[PDB]
Amino acid sequence: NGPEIMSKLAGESESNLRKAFEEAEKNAPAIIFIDELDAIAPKREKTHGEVERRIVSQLLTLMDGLKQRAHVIVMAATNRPNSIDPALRRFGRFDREVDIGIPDATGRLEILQIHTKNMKLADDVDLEQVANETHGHVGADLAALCSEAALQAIRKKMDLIDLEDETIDAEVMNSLAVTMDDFRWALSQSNPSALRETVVEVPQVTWEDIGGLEDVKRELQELVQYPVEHPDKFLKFGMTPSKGVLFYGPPGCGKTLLAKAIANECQANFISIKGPELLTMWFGESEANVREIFDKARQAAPCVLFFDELDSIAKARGGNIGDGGGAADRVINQILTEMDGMSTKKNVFIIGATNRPDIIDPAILRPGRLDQLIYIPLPDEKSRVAILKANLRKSPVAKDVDLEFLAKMTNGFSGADLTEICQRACKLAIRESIESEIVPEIRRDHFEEAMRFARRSVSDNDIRKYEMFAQTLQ
Amino acid sequence: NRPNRLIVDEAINEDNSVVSLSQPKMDELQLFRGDTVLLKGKKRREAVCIVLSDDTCSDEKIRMNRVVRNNLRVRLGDVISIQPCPDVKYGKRIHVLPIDDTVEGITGNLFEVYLKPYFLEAYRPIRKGDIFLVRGGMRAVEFKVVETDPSPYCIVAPDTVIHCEGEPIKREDEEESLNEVGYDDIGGCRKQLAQIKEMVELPLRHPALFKAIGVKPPRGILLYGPPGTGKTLIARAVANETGAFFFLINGPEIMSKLAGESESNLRKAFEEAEKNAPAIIFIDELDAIAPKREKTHGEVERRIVSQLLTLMDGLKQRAHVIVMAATNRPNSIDPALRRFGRFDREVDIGIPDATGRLEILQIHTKNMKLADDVDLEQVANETHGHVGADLAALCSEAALQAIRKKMDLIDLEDETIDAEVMNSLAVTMDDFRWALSQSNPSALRETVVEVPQVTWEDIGGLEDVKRELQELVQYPVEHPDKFLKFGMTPSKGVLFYGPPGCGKTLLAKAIANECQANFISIKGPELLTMWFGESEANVREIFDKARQAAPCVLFFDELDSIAKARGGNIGDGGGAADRVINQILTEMDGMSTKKNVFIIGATNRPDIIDPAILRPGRLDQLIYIPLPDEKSRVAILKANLRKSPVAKDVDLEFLAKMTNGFSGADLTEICQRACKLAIRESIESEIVPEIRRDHFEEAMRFARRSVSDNDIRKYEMFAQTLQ
Ligand SMILES: CC(C)N1CCN(CCNC2CCN(c3cccc(-c4cc5cc(F)ccc5[nH]4)c3)CC2)CC1
Ligand SMILES: CC(C)N1CCN(CCNC2CCN(c3cccc(-c4cc5cc(F)ccc5[nH]4)c3)CC2)CC1
Ligand SMILES: Nc1ncnc2c1ncn2[C@@H]1O[C@H](COP(=O)(O)OP(=O)(O)O)[C@@H](O)[C@H]1O
Ligand SMILES: Nc1ncnc2c1ncn2[C@@H]1O[C@H](COP(=O)(O)OP(=O)(O)O)[C@@H](O)[C@H]1O
Ligand SMILES: Nc1ncnc2c1ncn2[C@@H]1O[C@H](COP(=O)(O)OP(=O)(O)O)[C@@H](O)[C@H]1O
Repeated sequence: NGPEIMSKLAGESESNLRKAFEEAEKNAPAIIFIDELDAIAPKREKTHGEVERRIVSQLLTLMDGLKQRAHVIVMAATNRPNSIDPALRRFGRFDREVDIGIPDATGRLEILQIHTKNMKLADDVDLEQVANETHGHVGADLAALCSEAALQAIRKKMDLIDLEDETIDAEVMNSLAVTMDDFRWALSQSNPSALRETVVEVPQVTWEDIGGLEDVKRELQELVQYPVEHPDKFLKFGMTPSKGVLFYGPPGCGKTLLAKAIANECQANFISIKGPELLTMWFGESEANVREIFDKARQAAPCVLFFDELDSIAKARGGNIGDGGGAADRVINQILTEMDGMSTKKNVFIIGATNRPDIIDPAILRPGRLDQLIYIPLPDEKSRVAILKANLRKSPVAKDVDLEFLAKMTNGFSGADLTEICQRACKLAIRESIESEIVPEIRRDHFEEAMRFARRSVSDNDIRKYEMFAQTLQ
Repeated sequence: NRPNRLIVDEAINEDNSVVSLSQPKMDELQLFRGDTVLLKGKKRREAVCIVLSDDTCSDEKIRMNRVVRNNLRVRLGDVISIQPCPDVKYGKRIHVLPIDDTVEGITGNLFEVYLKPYFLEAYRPIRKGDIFLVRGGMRAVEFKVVETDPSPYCIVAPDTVIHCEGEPIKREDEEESLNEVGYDDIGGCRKQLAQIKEMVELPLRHPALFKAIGVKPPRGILLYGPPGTGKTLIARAVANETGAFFFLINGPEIMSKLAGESESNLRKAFEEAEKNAPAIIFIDELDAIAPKREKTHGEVERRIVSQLLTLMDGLKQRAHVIVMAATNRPNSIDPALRRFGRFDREVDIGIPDATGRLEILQIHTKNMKLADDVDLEQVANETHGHVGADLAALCSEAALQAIRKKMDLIDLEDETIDAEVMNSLAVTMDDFRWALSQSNPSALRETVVEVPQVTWEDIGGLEDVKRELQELVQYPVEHPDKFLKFGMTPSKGVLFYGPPGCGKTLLAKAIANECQANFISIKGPELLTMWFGESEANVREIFDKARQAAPCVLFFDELDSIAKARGGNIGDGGGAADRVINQILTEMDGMSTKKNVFIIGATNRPDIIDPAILRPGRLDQLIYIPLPDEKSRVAILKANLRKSPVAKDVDLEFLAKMTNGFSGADLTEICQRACKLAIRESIESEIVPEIRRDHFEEAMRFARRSVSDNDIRKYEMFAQTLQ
């Protein structure tokens, strides 16, 4: 127990930890499991105090002192790997590490199944709906979400009776059945927790969710899949594949979905670093956090590490006349440092995306970095029909509305501008449904009323800037 | 299934022996009311009380108070067999003795100081063998009834003789004293306390059930709030009303002890409280015992914290011990104390609010024998920043005034001053105002989280926009079944944009008031303080505070205030981003979905707003609050003037159309310019205080129009682009 050995007095604190490995010697094979290792060995060479110097040293001797008679495996848990003393990772101490990390949506279903298998659920709730609402919860939050929903129904039914003896009957508690109202109430009181932590997950968006962009879809699979699946071929010509890709184009044309969909296809982890996150390192002038983003990526491998909005810092300074400074700055510099320092291509693929390729530091684009520039342009009405169909595949749709016409009528829209319309009309349908009972379906006239507000984000002069940047790139 | 039909409940309406009982069935027991009725206690005890009707009582349960409850030895949530029988028989001269340690309150006549007003016109049925409470003269005491001539019970009238004794006797210790604090002695009507009820109901009122069924009851609970906000009340009054044994780990008491016997004293604390079950251990100043942030000067404190962590995890699932712990801020205590199984749930007690502060002022002055004039609601308004302890001090300080004034002029005293000689003292508004003058609050600095008092009426005009807010705010929570159908997620945000003074802040408060949601206003000087101090890490706690206050409306005033601080014409060379608005973006995207928290931004300058604010998943709905027209100007004028009384001759329809381009705030200037002059008249006339048509004419001489007409175009222009 991380703090149990701490609760003991000076000088008998070591006695209690050392006998721990001596006992577990005699039992073999055995796992010793130190939890809150950062309680017993949290020193970073910073180290207030006295006693703690000696608790850590004894542990180091103990972890090295494993005498190759018996088998003792020492598993140790901690919240962040930077927390524990650096001497604990040397060869023979804690050599392997595992990142357990936050569960993911279709991971959280199973935890909700294991904590409610005795509960005698209602039919309606399938737990998959709650699994979605739950992002930021961890297995302990979820075991608490269930126990809190189980304590609701006891409060409600049952004890109205008050009938009890030394043990309540097994069957008198059978009629209690946990309900969606109970769970929603429970979701309301969870208090998660882990919301702040970065998300590393196989993304749920697929190729279907992307209208258009067929060729670019092939080219990603080329860059991502062939070097790992056919390394025998790349070795033949001595050629090393590119680690990077830079997407460039107008806003809303599907650069982020295109990144997630190739990670989803490879069932790789996806890590999205968003422009506000690169801006927070820049305003806080802490770019030393770029390393752990990468370290996190290395641990999550195979992953696709995606940088949203990679010009966000160049805009923060400028982007017309800018600072007097050149294109370099502190955060994008560390991304360069940490790309070159990668241990070759090992399950980690980098994708940058930008609206403004003008203001991108041209050192980003160099060989061995994000070499492949792909231009994601505005859709045409073939890809607009596909984008419309791809958005509308979820919310049910009444057949009379015509999806081929809405396309060609919106001449210059980005993919996101078509989401505005689809969302403008689905809003009105909910607007009808709730006002009709105080027939909830989507109609051809809603996409007409939605269309009254239809706006085109990306002006036509800049399409030229993209094409111009693109028309230069040959 | 032929069930009796009685449940026991707290009773908010204030009564000595009166009961509410549900209208949805009055025919099952069928009591017309005012009819003497049985109440079945435990152990062989019974009670008699009078019944009244409440629209807002439940069909489920029964409002009754703490004197009836203690007699029966019933508790909250309990059920007592009940039966109507209408009959009652009169009685004589009921006989009375002091009960328990309490006494010496009354000198000489003790039924003049106590009895006469309460048995007067009441017909309070009074039992052999019960205790009841009479309030007055800055003290409370209880008179047992040992001997009553008729039995089992007697209704009382003032045709009977008056017998006196007045000599104390020890009350049985098994009894639960009525001075020990309970739900009613906790004021504020926060309703948050109801949340602690739901947590501690089953574990400590129903111990044997948790050995029958696998579930996890919460081991720890954190109360947090600034000092004096009643955190020790809540624990005392949960433990008192549930019968659990209250323990007390004095935050600095374990600290005052020496090294190595400091742990011995805390560890035996949980070992004792093991043997008593169910029990609440209440650690106050947890940040004294476990304030380490991994920063930690010293030695001993490392080991006090570790022992506590082991103790909090070491709860062995035999017995029930709940560990409640209070602290001033949740960031103060060690982060390992919140892991699963330690302190899992937290509660923010927080500062009371205006109509919350009334109840605290009622609970601390119910013995004081107040004057008529002061209703306490006026002082309740002046009091913002005070906490329950400030308010208990505001009352004790106003009670010590009147003693200083009247009374001791006499100097007449013996070993105990007579109970009646202190009756003539009556606390007065001058006493309270003097008291308000010397309070010294305290908590003024703390952010305010309150259901705002402004309503829809307070807003002239803006009818459509009023509907559209209810659409955005209310429909996703009330009809989630509908939004799920289309897979659509509602917007979390709204950005109000328009000229200054057109009612953007009132419009935000009024929708939070309607939902009776908490309202948190972050004002431009507060975003500027994070920016000059280049600490935007405080954006997280604003949001954390919002999450804890949920459902709330989190409103950002003046959200372009930082863009102005740099510029707003040519600005800095930098683009629209900066450190504080960046964290607001980070913390909006990081929200755990839409969970009772709605964000509203408001700006005068949409030009200089960082366009990343306006993106999907952020503050997507832009609503344009424009200048009023004379229909909405008539409504704004009427809405402002609904408070200050107005003499009918002044014409409110004309003042409107004459002021052609005014913002809503510019009309407040005029209304305030004229109300000033009326006070100017009133005070100069006695050295006829009413408001006149000519004042709004003299007010109008100064009438100024803030928002120039060229910029209305900028708003319309920004607006005319937005389609
Ligand atoms: C037929 C099927 C049933 N079999 C099982 C499923 N596999 C799918 C094969 N998917 C592979 C493995 C995961 N991928 C992946 C994930 C994450 C990153 C990378 C990656 C990093 C990287 C770095 C470079 F420098 C160059 C290329 C890179 N690719 C690859 C590549 C495709 C099929 C057989
Ligand atoms: C008939 C009446 C007697 N019944 C009792 C009173 N309720 C009033 C219903 N009020 C609801 C609940 C509180 N509201 C509230 C308060 C604070 C925030 C939000 C909120 C957050 C949020 C986030 C989003 F992303 C989207 C929408 C959101 N709304 C809602 C919504 C209306 C009626 C029945
Ligand atoms: N090609 C496309 N196929 C399907 N949906 C699209 C496409 N392009 C844009 N969208 C829609 O518009 C929104 C914005 O797209 P996004 O992936 O953020 O592009 P970018 O990252 O370039 O802004 C997405 O949520 C998506 O639903
Ligand atoms: N909300 C409240 N309602 C009624 N009385 C209060 C309230 N808050 C404080 N008081 C009174 O003032 C004192 C508050 O002190 P305390 O209980 O120690 O609060 P805390 O635990 O927050 O320090 C109590 O003795 C109580 O009598
Ligand atoms: N539509 C309105 N209805 C009622 N009062 C208004 C209205 N618009 C402005 N006022 C008055 O003018 C003052 C300024 O309004 P405020 O809510 O601060 O608007 P903003 O936040 O846009 O400046 C308020 O105190 C209010 O009394």
